[PDB]
Amino acid sequence: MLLPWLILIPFIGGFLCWQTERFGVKVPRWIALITMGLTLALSLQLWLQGGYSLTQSAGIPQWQSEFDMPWIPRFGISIHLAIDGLSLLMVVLTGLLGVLAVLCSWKEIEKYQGFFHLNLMWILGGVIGVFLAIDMFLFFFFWEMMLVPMYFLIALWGHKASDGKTRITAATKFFIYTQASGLVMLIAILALVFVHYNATGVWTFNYEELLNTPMSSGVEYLLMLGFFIAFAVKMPVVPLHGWLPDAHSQAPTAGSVDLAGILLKTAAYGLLRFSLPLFPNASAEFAPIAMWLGVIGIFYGAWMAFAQTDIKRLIAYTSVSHMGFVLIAIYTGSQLAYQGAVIQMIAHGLSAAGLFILCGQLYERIHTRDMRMMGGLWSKMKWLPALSLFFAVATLGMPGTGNFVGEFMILFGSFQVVPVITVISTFGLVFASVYSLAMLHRAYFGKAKSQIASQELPGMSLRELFMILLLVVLLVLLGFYPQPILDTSHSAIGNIQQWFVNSV
Amino acid sequence: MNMLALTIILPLIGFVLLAFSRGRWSENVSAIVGVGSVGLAALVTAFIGVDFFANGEQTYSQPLWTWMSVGDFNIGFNLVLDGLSLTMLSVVTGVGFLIHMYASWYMRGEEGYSRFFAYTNLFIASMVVLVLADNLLLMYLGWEGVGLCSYLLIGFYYTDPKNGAAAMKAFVVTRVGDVFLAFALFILYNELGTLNFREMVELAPAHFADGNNMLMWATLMLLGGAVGKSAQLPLQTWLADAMAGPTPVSALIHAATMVTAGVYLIARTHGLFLMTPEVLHLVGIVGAVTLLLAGFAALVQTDIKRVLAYSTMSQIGYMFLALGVQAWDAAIFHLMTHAFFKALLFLASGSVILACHHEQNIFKMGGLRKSIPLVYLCFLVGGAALSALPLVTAGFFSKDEILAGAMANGHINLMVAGLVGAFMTSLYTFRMIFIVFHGSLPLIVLLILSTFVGALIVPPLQGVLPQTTELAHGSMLTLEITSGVVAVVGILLAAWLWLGKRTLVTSIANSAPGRLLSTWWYNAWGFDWLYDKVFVKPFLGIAWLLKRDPLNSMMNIPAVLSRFAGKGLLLSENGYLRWYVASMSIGAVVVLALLMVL
Ligand SMILES: CCCCCCCCCCCCCCCCCC(=O)OC[C@H](COP(=O)(O)OCCN)OC(=O)CCCCCCCCCCCCCCCCC
Ligand SMILES: CCCCCCCCCCCCCCCCCC(=O)OC[C@H](COP(=O)(O)OCCN)OC(=O)CCCCCCCCCCCCCCCCC
Repeated sequence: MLLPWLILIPFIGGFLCWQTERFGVKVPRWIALITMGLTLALSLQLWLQGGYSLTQSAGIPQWQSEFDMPWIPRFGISIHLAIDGLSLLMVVLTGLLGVLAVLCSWKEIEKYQGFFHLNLMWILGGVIGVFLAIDMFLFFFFWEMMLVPMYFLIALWGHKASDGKTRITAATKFFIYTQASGLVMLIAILALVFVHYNATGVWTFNYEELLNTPMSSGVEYLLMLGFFIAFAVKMPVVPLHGWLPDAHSQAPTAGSVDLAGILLKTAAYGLLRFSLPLFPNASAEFAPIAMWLGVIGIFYGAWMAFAQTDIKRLIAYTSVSHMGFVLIAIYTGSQLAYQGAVIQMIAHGLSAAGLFILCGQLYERIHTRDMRMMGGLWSKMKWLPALSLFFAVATLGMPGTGNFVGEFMILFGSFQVVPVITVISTFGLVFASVYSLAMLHRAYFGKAKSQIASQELPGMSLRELFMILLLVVLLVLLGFYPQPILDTSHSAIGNIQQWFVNSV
Repeated sequence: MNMLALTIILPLIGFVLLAFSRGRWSENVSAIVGVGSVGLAALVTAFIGVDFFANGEQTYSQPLWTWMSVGDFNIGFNLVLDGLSLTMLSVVTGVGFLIHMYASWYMRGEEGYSRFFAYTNLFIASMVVLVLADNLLLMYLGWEGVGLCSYLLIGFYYTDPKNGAAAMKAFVVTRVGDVFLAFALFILYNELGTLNFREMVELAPAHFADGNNMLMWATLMLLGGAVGKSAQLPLQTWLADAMAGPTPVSALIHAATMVTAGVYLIARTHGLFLMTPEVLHLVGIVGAVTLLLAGFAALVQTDIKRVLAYSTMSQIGYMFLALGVQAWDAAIFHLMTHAFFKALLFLASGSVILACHHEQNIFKMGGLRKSIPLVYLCFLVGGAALSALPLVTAGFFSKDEILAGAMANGHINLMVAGLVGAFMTSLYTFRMIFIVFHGSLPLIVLLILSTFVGALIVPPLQGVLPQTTELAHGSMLTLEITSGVVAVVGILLAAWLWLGKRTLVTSIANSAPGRLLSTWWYNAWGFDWLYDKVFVKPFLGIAWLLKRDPLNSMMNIPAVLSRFAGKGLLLSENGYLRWYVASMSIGAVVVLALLMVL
């Protein structure tokens, strides 16, 4: 019953940031902090109240807390929310990254910050609704309604050093990609609903009703193909990945849009929740293609990330490679691989959040992002080079950080299922270390290659240092003690895996 | 002895304090924090050894918590302590304490002092984790921490780019070896279902009865990880390059931490290699080839640090030869003694570099035996221990045990390769001694430990590693006499060429085959060239070819098609009315024809 409020209080908070903007320029940031603190507090309350550690697996469906309201009764469409361990973990991560995004844009005294904050929490409420909703039309509605504030923020509030045409082009490319993939997902959803109506005779858009749908082979393959095309653009999966570095590079220079918008990957949650249980046989047949797409994504993203002269573009390609690892993890049908996938998504979100925040602050210090114009920056700032060294160490899969735990349980489950893809992915981890070292050496080590890197730069303030140290502590605790996270998602992942491997 | 985790906690606390100090502390207080952390770790290690020998020499287990638990996959954060672990922990803590206080003397007046001590504290903590790991995953955590600290300490002077290139190359080859180690971990968990060493030993013969191929793959992958970490064939190409960093980090890497990890990995997993004897013989062959290659590479070298690099690689190959001839006690004894004399030689080489205004070319400096006598004496005893000088050093006893274990098990070729390597190492070490030197508390302690006093210390390996088969006493004496004669003949022959004015050296060195062999062995037998031209250059070529993002343009093709089609269709809207009526007539004809054909 707290889930409708969990979606709503970001929207009410964004409306309050827009409305209380007339009270002063410095007011809506405080309102946004209060409402994201409240959203994170309710997510943690659901974590402490759900009892996720001692929960068994009763089969799909098994929701810890659900909500029903009729929305379009003509089609049997409901505002239908449901939370379990995986959804709760992603909602907590959403609240954390939303708090970090609000804190990261604290130094803006611009004239129209109210609409910036309104679009930010519209994005946050949309992605929270994607995680919570299981009704197909409502899930699709959140999936495409979180898209408009992303476009507006990238186009209007984006990177000030670039022209308006480049920001407009990047935003339009991202919007066209994501909304066309939403449209083909809607085609798959509609065809699934019509197949269920022809089988039974009742208008159901509900996720639990669509599971017991008899489909011939070939139709289910096409529905799975539409779902995978949507979740492949949104992952990203190559070659459907060109929107990601363009949207990251022309994002706002504070860095809040990267954390709130794209750094929570709804596509892998959609694959775990919708692509695998609704289409078990089609996904089992598609597993070689998806796993080889993951291999190509890992190596392609590494080869991009080594060859980028832009640090933000580099981190975007790190995201491409890590989500290629997650894509390999999804299509194995293993308990250990799925749990490693969950750990890898959480750790990648935290590590890329730290990397994006530190890159934004580096750009604020030095007023450039080209990696050929900077060097020897370890002796020029106080805290930023060491923290970026820690996060670049985290992103290459280092023990003591959750990335190693997630990637290694992914590889253990995969090698239990397929060995060759596992060994090629481990060489992809070698490539990941290569690009992380290249970024570190071309960014902070060496001699000064320009004049802006030859002078002493001001240090980071207390707020940004506190949030970066919070991310560091969270990554260390995830790496050294991931057991509460594994026990939180043990029931839902087990239900999904049992549904996937028991129907084939 | 309940303070086993303190040897991890105290270096971690020292690293955290020195990292968050950010150099604002003075040199005295930061040095006190770092070397006091390592010294307290060493004192806790001494107490652990005392209560280990006061409890009947029994393996102890301290399970701190559970790392991860996904169904059957149960991996725990448990520490273990046996004679091998006690020996490794003792040598790591003691040699690290000596190197740490010598670095406290050495790094004075240098930027990154607190950063240096934090990185070395993290190095010590990660290696204590490595040697006190109950399972392969915590061992992999210590492995990765040791590799990261090696990367962070080799490129310590970040301003000069060749330090950074050396650190990056070392991290890349170690990550490749650790990916091979990860392959071993995946195979072992897939077959046996556990990563704990003891349970793997128990359930290995029960599971691999009718099939013994995946076990051979797992042991081969373990050997690949070991040769990646210990700089052996074929992943030895980072050592001499990665001595671009400061001296105490080099002493820590080559004496105790970086190169002995693979030896400890092979020794700890001795049962799995014992049930796959072909892989063990491959370990011995790899060690023999690497020690001979390292000797021939250290022949023609002109830098003292690279000479010590290939000497370290030669003794690591000696240890791998000992492990391949089922001589485990000899291997660990050689590990401890090599740690002692190589730490002494590296610290004295750093003293030489500081005394000779940061000059590293051995041919520039000469007649240094009378400028400073104490460092010359330490270098003499370190070379004598490294050359296996009989009856007074510890390296002689270590190599004698290694070759006795090689001969007693029927490996005549490996024993011959060991004798050639002993001749080789005596020759190049006293070549370097005579080129450099002719033409205080850690140093004293390591000088004492470099002699037979260090040979008096025996590791408590009874009950953990299997006993080496005893050689006959007459053949044992024959082997000892042959090894001593070989070392003495090599030392006298090196004195014949290099102590006097060089006649035969320049006669064959300036010849075209001689110059060809010298240039071949100077570049480590052309392995860096092969790895640059086989693995690095295609990587840069593919990166440069792909930097335009060809898949992005492939998916941007239909946008270009849509733009072209729209611009083509907009030409039909010319604005003429008669054309509009003609187009209406054309459409009427088209729809009528389509209705008639169906
Ligand atoms: C897995 C493959 C099969 C399934 C595919 C399912 C569909 C979803 C996933 C694929 C989406 C592909 C989108 C490609 C276009 C992305 C946007 C883009 O590149 O825009 C570039 C450009 C606007 O940028 P700008 O430089 O400002 O304009 C030029 C100035 N005249 O744009 C323009 O100038 C015009 C843009 C027009 C609208 C975009 C083109 C859409 C054409 C239909 C594509 C349908 C999918 C076809 C199959 C995949 C591609 C082979
Ligand atoms: C199982 C036991 C362990 C076994 C081995 C485990 C190995 C894996 C874990 C690796 C952890 C990260 C290692 C790399 C850290 C790199 C950063 C660093 O050391 O920076 C040094 C820097 C001080 O350098 P300095 O040159 O003096 O700076 C002056 C100008 N800035 O420092 C600074 O500027 C300030 C500090 C920067 C960040 C330091 C590292 C932070 C992460 C670890 C501590 C987290 C907090 C402790 C609590 C965790 C939760 C309980």
